[PDB]
Amino acid sequence: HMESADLRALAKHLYDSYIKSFPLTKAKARAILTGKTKSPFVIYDMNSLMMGEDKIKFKHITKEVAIRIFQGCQFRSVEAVQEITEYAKSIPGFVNLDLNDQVTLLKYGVHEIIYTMLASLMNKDGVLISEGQGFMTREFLKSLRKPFGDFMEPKFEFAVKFNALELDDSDLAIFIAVIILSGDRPGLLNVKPIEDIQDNLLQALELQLKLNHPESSQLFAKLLQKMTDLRQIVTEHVQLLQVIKKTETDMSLHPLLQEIYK
Amino acid sequence: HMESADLRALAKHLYDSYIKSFPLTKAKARAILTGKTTDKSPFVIYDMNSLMMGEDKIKQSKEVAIRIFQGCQFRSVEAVQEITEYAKSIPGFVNLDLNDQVTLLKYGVHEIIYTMLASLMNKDGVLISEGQGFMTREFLKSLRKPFGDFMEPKFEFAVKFNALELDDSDLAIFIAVIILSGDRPGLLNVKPIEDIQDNLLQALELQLKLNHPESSQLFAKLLQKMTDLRQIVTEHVQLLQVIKKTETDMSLHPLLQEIYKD
Ligand SMILES: O=C(O)c1ccc(-c2nn(C(=O)c3c(Cl)cccc3C(F)(F)F)c3cc(C(F)(F)F)ccc23)c(OCc2ccccc2)c1
Repeated sequence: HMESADLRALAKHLYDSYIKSFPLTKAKARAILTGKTKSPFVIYDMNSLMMGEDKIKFKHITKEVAIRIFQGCQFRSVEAVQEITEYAKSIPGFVNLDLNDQVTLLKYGVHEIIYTMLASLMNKDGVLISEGQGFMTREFLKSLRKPFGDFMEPKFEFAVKFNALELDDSDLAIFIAVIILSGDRPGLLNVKPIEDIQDNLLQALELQLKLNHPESSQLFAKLLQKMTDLRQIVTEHVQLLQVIKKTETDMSLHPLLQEIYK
Repeated sequence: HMESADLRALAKHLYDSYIKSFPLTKAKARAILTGKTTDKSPFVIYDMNSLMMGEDKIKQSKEVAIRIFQGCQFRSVEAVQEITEYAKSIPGFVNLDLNDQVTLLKYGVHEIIYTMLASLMNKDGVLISEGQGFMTREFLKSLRKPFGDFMEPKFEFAVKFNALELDDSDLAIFIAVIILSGDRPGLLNVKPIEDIQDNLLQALELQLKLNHPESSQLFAKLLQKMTDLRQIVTEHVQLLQVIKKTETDMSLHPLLQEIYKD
């Protein structure tokens, strides 16, 4: 199918583009979370939230507290969609696909990639925000009232499990490419070139994981099994939104904002 | 890690046990479905009267949709028994903590039933009663109330899964990999399960490479199918819950009830 030297070139191409498209890499996030430092501002309760938006002026959390935080997560997710969209254009073959197929792959893939990349910003105690300048504790997020408290905790539970695989940025760049090129998205017009690119990406990922994690047996297989966890959590997430949308009335934004966050 | 000769021994062990445990193999099912044989032709059920004739040829005071649905429960209980018997042959399974053995079976039997049901399916229907009968997809879809849509997601999965062109020797290892899943909820000792799955995954990877050398990345594509299995299981549980809250004429088998609790 492909020669070993071309797989390394494909892997290197993707790593370089992943560094340019995403501002906060996993490598940089890990330096912040471990204490291998400029200490980030910590949000662990209501009062520290107030000071953080005064001193750092977080653009997501600029109503009621639980709602503002929820809406802030939505604001950042929309920013991330544009970053993933730009990275997708760098995947060899992607821009040559039918234009409707490109849109379909991005529409159905962004939720899985956001959760994946969110794990890079998380440990068991909290999550980095605003390109790593702030840190919101898991306990503060989990203690939000009514449905918002239980909306936040599944992300951590997944992230803790995913991070135990100890992937680095060069591994993640290929993994994310593999997610985008999923030939089973509904409504695809020409599945064949999509699965051909994914076959290339899978070959590159398998060789990457063997060279970069030679002691970690069947890591390739284990990473692929996590695509089940992602799909399952994305479906749960959708059901959580519907329940919020059908119950919370204090959630109306400016109609232009509602449109941006469709 | 394992030596290549030990992986072939494990594949042969597993295929041998699969033949002993499951009386209706994919090889036998395909010979019946393909035809060109006068001694293995099934009786075809496509409407009420042919169902009437079927109980005379194949082999009561109830409704048809119920009768058929109850038939699927009875065969499901038999399948759980066959799958339980196969699992005991998987090296290391019976040595696990007793509660984990129960847990792996509780969550694994459905994913395996849907996998193996695909062997009995084509795009037009499914073999029944040890291959003596064949019930058309259209007839199943036309059953009333909630029962009409009970089978159709299974057909949808089978058409895609069957396009992988697996044979029984491949399926034997794949089924073993499903059972030894270390991410089942409530497992007590995840590590000894994952060590066994690591071995089974290595055996599956080498099996697929030798038996389908031209089918690039079949290993990865097959692992991506565990995502489709998980989702069909979830839909099915929700169909039963709706059935249980309306149909009282239906008792489930205690073995089935226990698997679905939680
Ligand atoms: O920088 C980034 O790459 C980034 C990426 C994502 C997110 C993020 N998305 N998100 C979702 O719920 C989600 C997902 Cl997981 C997927 C799709 C849609 C949404 C939704 F619904 F938001 F639209 C979160 C939930 C939590 C938690 F559950 F732990 F609290 C934490 C973070 C996220 C992100 O958070 C930045 C942020 C967090 C809190 C306040 C202000 C900003 C950064």
